[PDB]
Amino acid sequence: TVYSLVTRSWGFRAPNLVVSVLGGSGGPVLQTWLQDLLRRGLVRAAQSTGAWIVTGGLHTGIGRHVGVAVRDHQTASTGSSKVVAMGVAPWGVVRNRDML
Amino acid sequence: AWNRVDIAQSELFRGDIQWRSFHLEASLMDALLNDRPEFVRLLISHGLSL
Repeated sequence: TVYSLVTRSWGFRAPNLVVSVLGGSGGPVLQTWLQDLLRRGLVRAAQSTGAWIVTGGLHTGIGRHVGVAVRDHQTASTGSSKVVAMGVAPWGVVRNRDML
Repeated sequence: AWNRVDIAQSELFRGDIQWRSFHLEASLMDALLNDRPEFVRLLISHGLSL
């Protein structure tokens, strides 16, 4: 029923590929070699094939560097289609869940 | 101030420096008082809120 929510009630197309990214040891700043790997390896692959990126949907850990990569790729590319980034996070660690 | 994007884009936004917000906002005020459309587009593109 969660997938039926995504493809019917919200309405997203089906993935041709699903890559789920893990990590988070180096805390605040990642090396730019790996930032080039995220921006020009993974985000333009998910732009080309049509794909999902499952990461933590927070501003901490890996999802910070992922969201920097997706926003930076939307700067320097005109393909007229967004990159479907989907984020999961536990309800307890949410900052401002009171407004929901 | 030198009106040279090709230095600032290619040496100061590679990702080595985690830039804070008011570091960008002061430079954007310098880019709005003078006439530099290219730096305005470059600084708004890095996730700033007006």
